[PDB]
Amino acid sequence: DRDAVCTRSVTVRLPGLHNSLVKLKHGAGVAMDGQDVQLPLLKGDLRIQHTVTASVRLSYGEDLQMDWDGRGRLLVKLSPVY
Amino acid sequence: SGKRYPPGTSLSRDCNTCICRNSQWICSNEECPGECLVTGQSHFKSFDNRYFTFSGICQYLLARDCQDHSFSIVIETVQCADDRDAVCTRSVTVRLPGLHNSLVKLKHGAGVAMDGQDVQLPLLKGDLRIQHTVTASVRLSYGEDLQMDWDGRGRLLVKLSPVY
Amino acid sequence: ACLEGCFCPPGLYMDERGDCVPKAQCPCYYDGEIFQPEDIFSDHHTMCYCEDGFMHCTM
Amino acid sequence: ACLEGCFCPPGLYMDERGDCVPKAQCPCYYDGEIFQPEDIFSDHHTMCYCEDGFMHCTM
Repeated sequence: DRDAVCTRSVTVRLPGLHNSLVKLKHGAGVAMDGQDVQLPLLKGDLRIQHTVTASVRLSYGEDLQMDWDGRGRLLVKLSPVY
Repeated sequence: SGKRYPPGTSLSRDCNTCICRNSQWICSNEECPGECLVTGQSHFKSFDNRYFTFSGICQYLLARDCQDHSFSIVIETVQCADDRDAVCTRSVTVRLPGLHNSLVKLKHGAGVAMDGQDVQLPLLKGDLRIQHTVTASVRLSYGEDLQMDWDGRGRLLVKLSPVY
Repeated sequence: ACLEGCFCPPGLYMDERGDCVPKAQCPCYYDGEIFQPEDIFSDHHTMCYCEDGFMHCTM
Repeated sequence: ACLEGCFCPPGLYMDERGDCVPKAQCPCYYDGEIFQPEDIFSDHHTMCYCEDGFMHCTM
């Protein structure tokens, strides 16, 4: 159908660290700067680990969350600082 | 090896071939890749097919490209039992000046860590490929002239092509 | 080479979760992305799906 | 929170291979390194082992 448009992937961009580029992949996969990456991913600020082992969760600092963009159920958590 | 072969036959070593002619095997002398092996507690093998043991506990230099600096490998060794004569490998560090001057670390699991970051397998970067082999053992592959083997419980191997 | 280890019979292919499975539900890894075995999937301009482990894209 | 999903009973803890296991053979992840459940392990100066999922280091 033409009236069926779902999400494939989402790209996140952190100018605060390297001006890197994170990509959330239609699996539970993530790719930083083209590189596929194991979970957990403790870098300084952002933590990327599974939740139920079937869903990814980014956590940049304390003022940001994400949710699995595998089959396209993206969520966010923006604290009131924004 | 105590068994006969007719003339004209061409038995082959892993390195090259040899052919029976007038009771005399003719052979090439063309080079073939060498292997430095670590295993056991502290049992080493050289490229030149030497064996020995050195139960030292420090960050020793296993291997290195020494006329240029394409790479460098660094074992890290640890005592590995109650006995003092039990020194096994924990981890090995690899360093590629050719890409970012990065720093790869092979971890006592099947884990790898690039520059402090844990990483999923496969790891296709431009040159180096790091993927499991049996899903219980890691294999690095820098270009075509280099391999590695799992340093989980400490059975490190290498493959250096004759360019080195 | 002809290596030594834990395989499972040729009808079964290895899944990520330690089981190995027939190729029916064997997902696709297009762009790396782990597509479920039935995933219809397309921009305006491309047209792509995961059949059996292979990802059939078109334009 | 009190989340919803696939767990296994409290005697069993989750292993990497999709099974969950009691804590006896539950490996250690010291420095990330996946130590088998019995791994005696030490420099000259430190002294470390994996007991049950925890890595007991000393000096």
